[PDB]
Amino acid sequence: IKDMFSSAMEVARFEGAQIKTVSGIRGEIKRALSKPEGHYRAAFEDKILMSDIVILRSW
Amino acid sequence: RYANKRFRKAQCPIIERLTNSLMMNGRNNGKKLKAVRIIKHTLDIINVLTDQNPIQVVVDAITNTGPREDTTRVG
Amino acid sequence: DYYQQVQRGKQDKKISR
Amino acid sequence: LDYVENFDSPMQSALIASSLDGHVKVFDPLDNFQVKFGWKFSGPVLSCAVSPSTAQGNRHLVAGLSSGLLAIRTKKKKSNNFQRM
Amino acid sequence: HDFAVTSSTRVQIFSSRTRQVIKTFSRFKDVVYSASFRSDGKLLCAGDATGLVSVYDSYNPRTILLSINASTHPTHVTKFHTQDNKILATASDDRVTRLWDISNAYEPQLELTGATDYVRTLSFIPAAPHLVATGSYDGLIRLYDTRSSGSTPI
Amino acid sequence: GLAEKALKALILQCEENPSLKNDKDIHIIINTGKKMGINRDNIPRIIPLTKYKLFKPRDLNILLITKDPSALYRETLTKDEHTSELFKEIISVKNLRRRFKGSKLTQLYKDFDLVVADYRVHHLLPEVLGSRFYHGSKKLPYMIRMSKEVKLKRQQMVEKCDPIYVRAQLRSICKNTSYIPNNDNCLSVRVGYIQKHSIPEILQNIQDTINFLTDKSKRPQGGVIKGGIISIFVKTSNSTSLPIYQF
Amino acid sequence: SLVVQEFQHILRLLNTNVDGNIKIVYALTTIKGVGRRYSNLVCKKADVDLHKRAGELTQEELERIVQIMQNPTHYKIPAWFLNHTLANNVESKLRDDLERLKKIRXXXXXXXX
Amino acid sequence: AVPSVQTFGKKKSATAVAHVKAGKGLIKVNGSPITLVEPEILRFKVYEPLLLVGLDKFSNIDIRVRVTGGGHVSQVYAIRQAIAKGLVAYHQKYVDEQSKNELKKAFTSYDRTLLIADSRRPEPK
RNA sequence: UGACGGAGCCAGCGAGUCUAACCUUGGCCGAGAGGUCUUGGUAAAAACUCCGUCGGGG
Repeated sequence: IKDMFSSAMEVARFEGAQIKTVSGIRGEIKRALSKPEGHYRAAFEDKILMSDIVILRSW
Repeated sequence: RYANKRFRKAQCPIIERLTNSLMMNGRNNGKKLKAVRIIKHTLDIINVLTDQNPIQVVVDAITNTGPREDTTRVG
Repeated sequence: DYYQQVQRGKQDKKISR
Repeated sequence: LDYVENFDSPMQSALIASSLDGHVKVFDPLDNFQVKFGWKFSGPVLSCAVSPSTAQGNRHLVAGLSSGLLAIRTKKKKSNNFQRM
Repeated sequence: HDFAVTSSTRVQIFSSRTRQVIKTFSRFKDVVYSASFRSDGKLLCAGDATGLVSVYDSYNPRTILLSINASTHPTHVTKFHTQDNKILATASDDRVTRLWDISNAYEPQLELTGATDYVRTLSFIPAAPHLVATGSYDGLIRLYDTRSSGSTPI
Repeated sequence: GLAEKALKALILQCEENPSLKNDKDIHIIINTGKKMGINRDNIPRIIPLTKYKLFKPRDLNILLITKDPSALYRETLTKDEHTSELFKEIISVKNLRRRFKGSKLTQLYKDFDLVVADYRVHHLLPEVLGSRFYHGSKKLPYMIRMSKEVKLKRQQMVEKCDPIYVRAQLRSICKNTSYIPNNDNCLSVRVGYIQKHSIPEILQNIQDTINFLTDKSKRPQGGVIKGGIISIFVKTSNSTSLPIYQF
Repeated sequence: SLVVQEFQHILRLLNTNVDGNIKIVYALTTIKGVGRRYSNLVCKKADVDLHKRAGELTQEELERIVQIMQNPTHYKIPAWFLNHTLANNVESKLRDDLERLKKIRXXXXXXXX
Repeated sequence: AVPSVQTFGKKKSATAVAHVKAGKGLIKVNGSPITLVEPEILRFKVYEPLLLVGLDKFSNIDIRVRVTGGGHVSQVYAIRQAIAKGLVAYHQKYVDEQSKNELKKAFTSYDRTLLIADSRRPEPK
């Protein structure tokens, strides 16, 4: 998932976070992807689309 | 299969047993058709130089170079 | 100074719009 | 010089020789080495040789000059039921 | 169907029927004087100006099969024996002719010598495989018996 | 009578800004009145130059993309001494897809200056040659009729190429420029090189393109613009648009 | 017993020493930048045999190669056929990005001391 | 009808489906003669069932062989297997039995891998 | 245990209406959201066999 976190260090403050999507599937964000500075791998419970918009709740 | 029994390795026809020892390097492991193409090119050379036979020479080569008494380390 | 006069012409047309 | 023997020719044994004049003359040991035929090439001729007797093709007389020239000269060389009746 | 032709640093192979260059040997350093074939027909010679005869198979210009470092003087004439197909004989500018057995390209089998000046031809004789006609440049065609000591002519 | 003062302001500013300094072509972009009904294929329709030239074919890195068997096209083109040095690399489609995958394709975008396919494999090419070249129309692949030989229906078309004729096509495709049709009104065509030849060379080159695109005659290649051209706009790849002939 | 013929080894062409005992198609390639195919064309343009050695080629035929090689465009040569200080600032930028961020978090404060 | 016999030949992951029928003496592999097999050094590895028993016994028969799977070598061990099996299973069917035991004793003394698939199933020690 | 260029032929797992990029100059339409076209830059079966050619590091 791209352009939610700016740096690879910013992801590391947030790993293990219960990400959800519009479609209603859950998941977690696990490791900061390195070779681009922003992105990260995240394991959902089922196959996310391309047309789909992940949202991480926060306070 | 020549690796299974202890002395099954003897009945390999030695021309193959010479090609098998040609692919001994990490640049060369698992390339037999390169090695067979060498021997068929090598056995031609032994004819052109020494008319006799290549395969009589290869047999006569192994008879000469194999040692007769080898030395071992003792405790 | 003619190029910038055109360049400001198209730019000011947007901000009028 | 060159010698060739027992080939398709009226002269059995041929002896050709270069003379550094372009001048290759052909001699024969059966006829007491008398002069038989002569070519003349442009510059002086160093190497000359003939195709052997076992050639079974177009022969060659290849003579080589000092000036860089090779000079090659050569002697070149219905239906089934209708056929059952 | 083929004949070799020497040049400056080049032995070419022409054809019989097409009369054009089939293959070209060019790996020589300096001028190559003589290019004979063996009586078998498989494998040809070439003697250089650096004094090395480099015998290899014909129809294959990329594999110098056997590079006999002959005399340091330039070898003019390298021929194969007509009778026995594995004994080579070269000459040199060193005024010695060397009968090379190409089982052993590192030692001459016999040093055939006694020449006064510039051997630039030798040729073998059909009835005798031991006898070798060797012509100096001083005159004086030498005749040798290679089964003898050979250092003197007969 | 507005052209040169518009165009002098282009070239003068082309020297000053360093971002503007890097680009080396002059486009004219034309907003015709009605929408052009032809959709965008990537078949580049070339226009003729009546007076000047744009490039001799010995000025460009030229890639040629040919068919699969490709030995009839490799060795006829090389030896026949009209096209020995004319092509930079003769490449096969089978040897294009297999060889250049991934990030080598950006280098080949940057290595060659003008790319030309055989016409009968020009359509297969946007999957092979890649989606880099189909950003605009600089390195857009031209096609050459290889053979001077027609395919009759229910008839074997023989394979044969004659390097007089493909030399003749590259001379006819490098001296003049090329447009591409769009479903909308705005289209672009390059007019001259920024330092090969100056303003009165370009100014003659302007009036040919607006004349060839307007004629009802020469129709399948020039009969595109219907009605009247509203405006033409001189600008490079990076500069702003400079108006000329506003009606 | 005379015979006569038409050799000079290492020679200087365009300030470059050209080795004599090799092919001119390859002896010209030791000059900096000129391609192998570029050395292949000029021998064709100057009507010189490709497989000659460099120790041949009289000075008549040498300068005709020189006139083509230093002036290509007058001999129908195709034009294609011719031959980090922003690191150290952004390294200083990126460590100051870390060093500020080492201050804001508490755990990263133990590093440099 | 037409007398045929179908035998299989199998090395690493390559099958070999050799139809053998009475005919004139052509031997095809994948719609191509057997003198055009790819690896060009191992072409005599498939001439073994031709030349071991003698080339006369192919004068009346056809050998249509088609192969898939495997590599360059491990197909050549499949066409030498299915030609040996396809020859020795035509003499027990449509020619004489004493031919077959002459063949099956000929391929055996030379190389038994021609007939039965040498399956190199694993072993745990 | 080379370098290059063609030619030759060889697999086995894999098929969720799902499989996929950024940045930029410019035109036109639209009240706007945006639409559409334009433009340049940056990322992103093999070994094997056969032929042709070749013979210190930055």
